[PDB]
Amino acid sequence: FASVYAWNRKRISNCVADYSVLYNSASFSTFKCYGVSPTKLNDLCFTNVYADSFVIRGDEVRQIAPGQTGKIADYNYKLPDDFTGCVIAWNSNNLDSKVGGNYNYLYRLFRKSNLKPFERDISTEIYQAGSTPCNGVEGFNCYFPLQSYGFQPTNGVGYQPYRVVVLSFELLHAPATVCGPKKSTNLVKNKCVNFNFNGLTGTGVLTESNKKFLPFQQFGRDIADTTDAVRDPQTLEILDITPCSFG
Amino acid sequence: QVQLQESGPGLVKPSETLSLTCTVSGGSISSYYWSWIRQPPGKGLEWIGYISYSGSTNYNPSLKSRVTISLDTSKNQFSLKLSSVTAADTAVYYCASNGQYYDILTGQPPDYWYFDLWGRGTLVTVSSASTKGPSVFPLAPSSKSTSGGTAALGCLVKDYFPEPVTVSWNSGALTSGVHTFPAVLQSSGLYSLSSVVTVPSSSLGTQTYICNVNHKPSNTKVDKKVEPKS
Amino acid sequence: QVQLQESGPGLVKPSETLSLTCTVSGGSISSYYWSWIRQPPGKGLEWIGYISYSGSTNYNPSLKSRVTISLDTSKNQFSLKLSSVTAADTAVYYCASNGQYYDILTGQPPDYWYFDLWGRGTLVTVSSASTKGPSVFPLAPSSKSTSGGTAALGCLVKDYFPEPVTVSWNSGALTSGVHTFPAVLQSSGLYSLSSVVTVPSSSLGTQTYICNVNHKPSNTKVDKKVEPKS
Amino acid sequence: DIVMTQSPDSLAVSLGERATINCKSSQSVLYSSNNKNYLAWYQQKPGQPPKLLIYWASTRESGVPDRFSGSGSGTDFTLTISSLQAEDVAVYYCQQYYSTPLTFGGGTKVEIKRTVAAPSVFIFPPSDEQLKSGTASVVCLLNNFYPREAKVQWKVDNALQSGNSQESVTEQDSKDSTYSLSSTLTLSKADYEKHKVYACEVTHQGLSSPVTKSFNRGEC
Amino acid sequence: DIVMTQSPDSLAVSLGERATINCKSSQSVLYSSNNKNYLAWYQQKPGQPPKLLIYWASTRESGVPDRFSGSGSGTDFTLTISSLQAEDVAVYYCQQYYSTPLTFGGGTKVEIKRTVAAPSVFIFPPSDEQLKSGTASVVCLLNNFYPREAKVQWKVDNALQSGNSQESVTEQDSKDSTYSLSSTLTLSKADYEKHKVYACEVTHQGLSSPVTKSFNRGEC
Ligand SMILES: *[C@@H]1O[C@H](CO)[C@@H](O[C@@H]2O[C@H](CO)[C@@H](O)[C@H](O)[C@H]2NC(C)=O)[C@H](O)[C@H]1NC(C)=O
Repeated sequence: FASVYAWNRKRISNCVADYSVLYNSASFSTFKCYGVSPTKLNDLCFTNVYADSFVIRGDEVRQIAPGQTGKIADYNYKLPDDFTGCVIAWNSNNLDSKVGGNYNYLYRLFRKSNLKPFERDISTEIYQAGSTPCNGVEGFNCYFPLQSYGFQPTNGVGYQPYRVVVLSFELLHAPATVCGPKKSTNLVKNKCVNFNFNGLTGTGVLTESNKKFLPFQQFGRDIADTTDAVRDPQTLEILDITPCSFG
Repeated sequence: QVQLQESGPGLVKPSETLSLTCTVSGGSISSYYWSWIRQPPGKGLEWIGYISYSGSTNYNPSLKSRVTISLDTSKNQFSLKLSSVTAADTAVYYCASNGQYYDILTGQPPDYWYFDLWGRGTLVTVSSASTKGPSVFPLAPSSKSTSGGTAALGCLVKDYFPEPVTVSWNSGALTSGVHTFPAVLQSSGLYSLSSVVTVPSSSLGTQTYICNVNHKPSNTKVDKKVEPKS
Repeated sequence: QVQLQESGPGLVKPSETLSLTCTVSGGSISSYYWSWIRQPPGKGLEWIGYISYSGSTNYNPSLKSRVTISLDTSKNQFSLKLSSVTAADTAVYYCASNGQYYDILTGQPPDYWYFDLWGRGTLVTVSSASTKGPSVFPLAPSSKSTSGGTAALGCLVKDYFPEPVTVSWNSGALTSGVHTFPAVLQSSGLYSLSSVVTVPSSSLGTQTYICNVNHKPSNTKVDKKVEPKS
Repeated sequence: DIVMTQSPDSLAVSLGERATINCKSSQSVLYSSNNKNYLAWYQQKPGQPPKLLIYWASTRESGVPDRFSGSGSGTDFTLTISSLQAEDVAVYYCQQYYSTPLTFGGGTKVEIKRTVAAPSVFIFPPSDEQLKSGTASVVCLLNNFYPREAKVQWKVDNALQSGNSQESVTEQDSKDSTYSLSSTLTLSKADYEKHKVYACEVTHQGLSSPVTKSFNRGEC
Repeated sequence: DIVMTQSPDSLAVSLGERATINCKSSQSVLYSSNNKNYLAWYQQKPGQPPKLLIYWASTRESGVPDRFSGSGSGTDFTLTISSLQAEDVAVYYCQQYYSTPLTFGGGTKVEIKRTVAAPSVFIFPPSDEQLKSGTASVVCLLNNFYPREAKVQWKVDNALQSGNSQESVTEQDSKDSTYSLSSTLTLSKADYEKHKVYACEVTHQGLSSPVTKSFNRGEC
């Protein structure tokens, strides 16, 4: 994973996102959704999803939330006050905590001013909570700004490392982007059965055709403009959509 | 408490680089400041620099831009690189630290460096005159060395360039009277020394007195028996 | 933080009902789970049940259909009824709760019962052998009790059935050497005890040493002076 | 449903030592989710309601000294003190809370020790008021003393008295870690008036040979 | 930046005496705040890594005997021993720590003495193996001896030999406080075979007149 003071930032983009494999994986110790309850994620579409990744203590997962304070949310990673995404977290004691301590994951604890939301600060200038220049070296009332979790495998819960991923769905002003999934059912030809062909909603009997579209045309229309043929997306065969039976 | 050990490249040709690694190996570590210090042979100590677990280097302004201390927290090892070695880098190099619990919430930084744990030191010399092995002779016990109740015998190990060399008596058995004298540096450029031990004159040839010569930069190991003169 | 106190019916004849009320009286309450717990004399603790401010009762399945916890939010009082008491309900009964802010929007229910606030406890016994009052004698300081610099004197309070009884020294003045020994239960069925205090032997009769005997189930209050033997 | 088992039920740990306690479980805790196993630790002095020490499994709160320290997680738990103190003699419980039936431990007796403190002994004859009533209590007091394994032998005219006495003993003193004992001999007025010497002979490790305190009925 | 100056660089303090050392500063210490000036004291025996003795300016730790004692504060510091001992011959340093450039002292040689211990002398002819190689080392050993100011005069056929010998001397012995010395005379096989008597004449205060140990090349 990535440190807590220099988190990562992956910009998930146009694809097919299935937040159900996440939501039901039962391996996550914390799955909170803020802008939007979790079950309705696989039914919405945004412009961009960002995923931020890092590693913190066990009892610091309550500062990854909109409107908190503490050494993590103050100056390591700040979430805006109208957050939209979801926060996921799971214990990782066996991977990150070795025998004797990892001392591989750092975390800033000495800053001048709290972070703006989603702001990042990887500098390493010597602090000076005193009242005298430092020139650039340790001493009294002026210290190095980074500390290290010394993770050990024999640590009580709440001191073992947790890995955190923060998904943030954003909606700028584009034309569209990623979105939930869309299962595909079967096709019963010959029987006035309601149908939906990737957007085309209708009713009627479906029948095997003998017309030939051009290999970019989806459905056919009549004079007076009514849909009368479609192409099945999966098998790519033309089917005549004759209106239902009436009189 | 942990213990520390080093592993350098014995000698070093001039204007090369210097490679030393100090491996922490003990119980639960509690240190936060890993320092190397330096010592010329028979001269004063000198602090080189440290590294912290926050990756905060700090160096002595007499070896600046020649030293670089690294830190590998996947082997519990840290290391020191002296590039462009010179003849004045003939020293024994130690790695040392402070075994004290670390809280900046109660305590300033210069509270944690008074060098409690200590390594074992490794000799070094910006030499280059290649290497070599020792030539051994036994110096027999004699009546000119005998006086009353005791008589002395020893082993002369000479002409070697790898400074660290050791001679033991009977695989480390005799500790009484065994005295290895400081090696001497000849005009030829090679070292030489002689280690002697006294033993009751009733026991000239009686028991075993075999000097075990080991040369660690090379791989020389020879046992030589010392017996009274023919 | 608030404080809690109880008010039971001292004793209780067998197969009666048991009446206890625990009155909250403090600042701003923040609790949501009011529990009674039980303790036999010199035995292990036992949790009886709770009541919530949502009226959600919950009981221990070893006293089911014998317990009923009520809740009166017009006096800030809740109460516990043990009907059909038995001889194995001899215990001290506490009321306890958790002083923690309550949000189900952040937090599961079993997060709010680790019993932070605590009452004061009230002794009880499924007895019935009516009641009685103590008989008091002063045990005089004597040379057989005197040794060097100090001598001991006390008060013997015997033959009473209401277990909670107290004897103080000089209206609560002397706290040095004052030691009340555990009451003893005789074959007659009545309790007895003796409380003794040591005081410098130079001060046998000099100052005031009056034991104040108070019997709370009854209304007995008697002060007895202890003086050296005639 | 779920029971804890406190194994070390008596500790004679003196000053400046190690003070440890085990309490297992009969199921698992830690609530396989975020964090935070569910124990607490209670200190009970005699004649008090219990006070709590530890919130979750190790963490403490304002009011308890920082010398009481919690450890353990999962299903094996242990609390650690600071080499004991002057007033740590108590009974300790580990309450759990997982669903409804909140169960407690079994108890622990963190004692200490002393050395060789012999008792002050004192015998009290019956008060004249009681002999009117028709009964005679003869009290014998043993003051301050480490080894509680003391013996109180009553003798009446040099006859060892069996089966008409009662003792009780105090809790180990929070200041000087001693015990005190009171033995009461009960007779009728009639039987009291039949003998002369009443004696109380105390045996104890701090006494080289037993101490007898005695009086003679009817001698001012 | 900041330098300490250890003034007494050699001490001949025997058993049961006073053993003192000065180390000043070039700035001030004590950190004008709460307390706790910043020195340490290191003992170095030959062929060892240094061990530390004193934490802050005077206070010590487990492992060092209580006979090593620190004093001084401000900018003048002094360490005091316990009339010395049997194995106290070492080199001593006062490391400081105030900001970054951790500097050490200059050294000290806490010696002792002896009395009048003359050396055992012994001369060794060259081994037959070496004469094959084509060179002859002639070793002369001086065993145990207080005054190290010993003289080793080589003589070859009664000619004093200058400029083909080397000596070395051991550290003062931690048990009996003596020295030992080895002088090596180096010749070619050719030049060795040109003379007969090889002699080693040792002069020393414990000898009333010098001792010569000698052999005759080629006499079993
Ligand atoms: C969706 O996937 C299916 C296979 O999973 C693709 O189907 C195949 O179509 C060819 C016709 O050229 C058949 O020969 C194969 O046997 C079919 N495979 C299966 C498993 O039935 C289908 O083409 C894919 N969709 C699109 C739009 O390409």
